Amino acid sequence: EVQLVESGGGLVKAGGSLILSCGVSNFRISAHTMNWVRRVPGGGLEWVASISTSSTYRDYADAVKGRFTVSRDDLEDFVYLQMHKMRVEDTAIYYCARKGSDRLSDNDPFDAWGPGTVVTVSPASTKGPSVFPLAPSGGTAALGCLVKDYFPEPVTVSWNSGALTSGVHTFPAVLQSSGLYSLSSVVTVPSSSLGTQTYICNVNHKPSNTKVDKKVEP
Amino acid sequence: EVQLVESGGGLVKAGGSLILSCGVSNFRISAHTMNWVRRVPGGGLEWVASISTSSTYRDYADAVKGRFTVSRDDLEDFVYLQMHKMRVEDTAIYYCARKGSDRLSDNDPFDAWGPGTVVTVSPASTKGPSVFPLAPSTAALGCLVKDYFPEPVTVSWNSGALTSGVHTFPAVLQSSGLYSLSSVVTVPSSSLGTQTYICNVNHKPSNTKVDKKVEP
Amino acid sequence: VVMTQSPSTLSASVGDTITITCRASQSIETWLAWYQQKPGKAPKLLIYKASTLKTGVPSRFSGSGSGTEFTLTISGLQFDDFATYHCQHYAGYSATFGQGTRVEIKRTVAAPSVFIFPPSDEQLKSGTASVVCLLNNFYPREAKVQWKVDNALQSGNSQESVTEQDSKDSTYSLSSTLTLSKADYEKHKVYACEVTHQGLSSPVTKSFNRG
Amino acid sequence: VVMTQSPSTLSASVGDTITITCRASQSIETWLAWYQQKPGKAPKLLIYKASTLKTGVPSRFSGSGSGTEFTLTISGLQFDDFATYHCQHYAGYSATFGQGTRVEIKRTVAAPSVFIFPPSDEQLKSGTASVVCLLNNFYPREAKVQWKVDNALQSGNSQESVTEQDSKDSTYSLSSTLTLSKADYEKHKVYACEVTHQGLSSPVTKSFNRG
Ligand SMILES: OC[C@H]1O[C@H](O[C@@H]2[C@@H](O[C@@H]3[C@@H](O[C@@H]4[C@H](O)[C@H](O)O[C@H](CO)[C@H]4O)O[C@H](CO)[C@@H](O)[C@@H]3O)O[C@H](CO)[C@@H](O)[C@@H]2O)[C@@H](O)[C@@H](O)[C@@H]1O
Ligand SMILES: OC[C@H]1O[C@H](O[C@@H]2[C@@H](O[C@@H]3[C@@H](O[C@@H]4[C@H](O)[C@H](O)O[C@H](CO)[C@H]4O)O[C@H](CO)[C@@H](O)[C@@H]3O)O[C@H](CO)[C@@H](O)[C@@H]2O)[C@@H](O)[C@@H](O)[C@@H]1O
Repeated sequence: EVQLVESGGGLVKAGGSLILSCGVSNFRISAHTMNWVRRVPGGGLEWVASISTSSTYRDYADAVKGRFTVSRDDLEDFVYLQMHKMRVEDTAIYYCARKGSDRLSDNDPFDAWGPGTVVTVSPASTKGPSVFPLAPSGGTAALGCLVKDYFPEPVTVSWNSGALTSGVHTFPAVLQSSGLYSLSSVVTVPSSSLGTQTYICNVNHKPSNTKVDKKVEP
Repeated sequence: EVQLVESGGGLVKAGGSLILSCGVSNFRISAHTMNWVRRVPGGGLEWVASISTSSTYRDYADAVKGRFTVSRDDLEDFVYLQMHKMRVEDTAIYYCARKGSDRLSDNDPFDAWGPGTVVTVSPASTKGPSVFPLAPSTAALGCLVKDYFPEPVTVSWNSGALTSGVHTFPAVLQSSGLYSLSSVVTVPSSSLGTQTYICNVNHKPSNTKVDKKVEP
Repeated sequence: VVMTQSPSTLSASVGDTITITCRASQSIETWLAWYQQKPGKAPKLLIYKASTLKTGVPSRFSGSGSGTEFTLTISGLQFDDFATYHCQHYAGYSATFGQGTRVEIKRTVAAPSVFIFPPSDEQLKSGTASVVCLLNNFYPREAKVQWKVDNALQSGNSQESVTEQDSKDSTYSLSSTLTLSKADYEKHKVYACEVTHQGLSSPVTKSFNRG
Repeated sequence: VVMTQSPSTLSASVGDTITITCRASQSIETWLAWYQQKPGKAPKLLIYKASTLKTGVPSRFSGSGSGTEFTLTISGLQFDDFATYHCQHYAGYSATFGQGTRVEIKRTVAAPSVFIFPPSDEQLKSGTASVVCLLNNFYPREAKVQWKVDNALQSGNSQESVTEQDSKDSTYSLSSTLTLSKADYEKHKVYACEVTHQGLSSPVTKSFNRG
């Protein structure tokens, strides 16, 4: 039996991009106009995109025109859907469908569908960090700030509003399994100043316009 | 002048799939062999894939052959890289690059590169659920089956003894990328002190079985 | 070209004969197809060219019409036929679908039983609070759940799912989960689930105080 | 065909003349290119056909060699030249790279100052424990950090990042974060970070007891 299989769905943040792919089994796509259709949470189907044989014609729904691209690879039988600048209303199950019939005519219905792949677009395009203190040898003590679970890059960190710059290391961010970034910023100070000097890290995440001042005491 | 731009990177779990795309500016790709290269955390570059003009030849590194597919779309100037059954060592920055020169020859270097897109592969291909009780205050009780991956999860009550009144709900996908569902049952309130209620959660993708008794 | 299906939901019994209409905003001759879809499955082509049955489709399905008015008819509704039906205008390089018709089993209106569940202490130790609201055995399918935390209506922090129509009593059930951090959860006292449904004379609120 | 660069790290000062060698496991004639790459940027083509300088590339870069032995030479190293350099055998439909040579600023060996930070109570309330280990101002760049939880060597639950070479003193710094659930964190007592580095006579262990 003719089969189609989508690949590439998942969780996307608003404004991001995702590319879907479709492979086939037991036929060649070369003679078929190929299509992308989506089922929205409301339950209805929306035609998304169509690419004719030889890529001669490419057509898009108005809701996705300018943001989506459909492509085909006849030699290896693949169809592609690029989705850029994604909106929450792009959330749907996406199917690749073949235009065809027992005998090919100039206008056939969608006679074969893949099982669909779930694409969900979250409204939150940015997320603000949590800031925790890395609280306090001979004369040198180290203190710092853990800037955790933000998105996207970058985050800027200063110490004492810019007064304290010598000995400051702000490390390259790290990407966690949650899809959120995390970094730390440290500074070494004379240990004899831990009881008289106040230390505040100023964390600025401009993608979300978040400013946080955190005092780091022992 | 000549520009390339990748798209589609992100976070994938081991064994999953991700498709990258590459667009260009101020030239057409039709006459150029197009390539995918990756920079691994160690700092070195690894050639990944190559697709010749007219897609006549498609070549892959040994580490990715059988799992990756490269495609081209000359009419709209796009290149694609399908990555399936991904491993942790596929973590890298991925650049598309054209072979070219002032005059095109049979063997030119990579004279134009895109800025790269980050692809990260997590080691955990599956994750087992946590099971919490939905304790009763006709009464209703249940089990919250949270933070598993991937689908599906199966739930029975009392190993199949309790089937009447059971509702196991469609899972929901959270913003964390992990699935969560609930399973409830309604019982006579007068049986809460004599009947034991245990939900049996079976997550075959992780071979997990969990029994949770739900007391008032 | 705009396609409009009617009705959006059709309630019927096994053995009934039913008709779903599809209207085109302008004449499409007979370039119309009907698809069937079960939840979580792919759409299946039932009828094309307005009235031609695809091979394998039972003879109880029949299509008719042309121009701007089309009808799908099921004669002898069987249990396997309860599902969503989609009409589609298809052209050479584009297509447009109607909004879909859900064919469900008819029964009498039934209000839901409402229950609320505070988060378990075991989950609270993890730093996450899931408050769960259950609407049990209601009909018809449409219901509204609103969360109130110290009377502050919530939005964006809840997810819900609905069961398929029950095999025994033909009712639906709904589960809504409100997710909060342990901190935010412990900053408030009254947690309330408010349910609006046809079978209720007024919205029903079920609540608990943290404690 | 295997390409091997030498050395893997090249330490030098501004104004120096330096040579990076690239050896091919078998003859590749002159099908060899040199690329420059700065962190977070794309590679730039410097030299192709073993010795042809790309238009726009300064004449202080020079490529030479053929067969199995190739050299890149920078005469009058400027600050902008500190970066990674890659050799590449390129054929019609494939390519192979060396492992890269990082050209860094030379200085004397310096052992790191090591510090350990338990998770904040504020974060522990959230259900997550991040333990942080800091290696401050060391040289050269190679360092080894091992986490031990009640002497159990850890793997897979830590991530680290390294700063670029400091503009003032030419040292590097490293941060390693061990992440655990609050439950797992409270299942253990001793948390330790063991640092191995050339500038240390023996590994340094910094530890704390949960409490
Ligand atoms: O999406 C439509 C159709 O596509 C697939 O089938 C292909 C389709 O190709 C069409 C065909 O049109 C012909 C030209 O106009 C020619 O000049 O005249 C004849 C006679 O009227 C037309 O049929 O070819 C052109 C390219 O020349 C192409 O652009 C058209 O889409 O139809 C033919 C059979 O008619 C088929 O062999 C092709 O593979 C397929 O998905 C099908 O189910 C779709 O309906
Ligand atoms: O990847 C190498 C090269 O690719 C792009 O440039 C293309 C390349 O095409 C080559 C050309 O081979 C010639 C023909 O087979 C001819 O029949 O015989 C001569 C005998 O010497 C071959 O050189 O064409 C074939 C397709 O038939 C193709 O597979 C070859 O790779 O080179 C030509 C110029 O030589 C160019 O016009 C093509 O576009 C481009 O990326 C380039 O920079 C790469 O180096």
